[PDB]
Amino acid sequence: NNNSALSNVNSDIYFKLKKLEKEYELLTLQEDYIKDEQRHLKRELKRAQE
Amino acid sequence: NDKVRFIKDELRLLQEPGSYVGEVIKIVSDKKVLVKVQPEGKYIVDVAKDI
Amino acid sequence: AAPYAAKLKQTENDLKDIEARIKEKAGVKESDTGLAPSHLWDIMGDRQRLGEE
Repeated sequence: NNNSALSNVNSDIYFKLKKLEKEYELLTLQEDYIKDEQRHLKRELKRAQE
Repeated sequence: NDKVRFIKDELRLLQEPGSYVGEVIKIVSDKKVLVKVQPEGKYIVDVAKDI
Repeated sequence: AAPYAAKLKQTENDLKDIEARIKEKAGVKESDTGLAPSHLWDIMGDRQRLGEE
């Protein structure tokens, strides 16, 4: 019975998964970005109110 | 972002000039209407783009 | 109630047409104040305005 390969998963890890891993590094970068951007609208929020 | 934007948009409305308030007495034949501006005199004036 | 009710439906079409005419007409608004010999007046009139009195 059955039909599966284990060869395929391992291959997918070296090849395809590494390119997804570059993309997850970018979402890290996004994380950092929206700290500075949050602080900035906070400065502007005060300036508007004045 | 929503909050800062609104506080600035209400300020923009203040800076741009006043409004008044009339009542349409009749319709005239150039696609203008005879308004009586309630606290002042009459002015004959063009329709809007929504009216 | 046949003698008037049959034919009444026909009149209601006529009332509807009387509604349709007034709006159809009111859609078209144009001027001119005065006549053709006073169309000459404006060509002059432009000038007499730019002058102050």
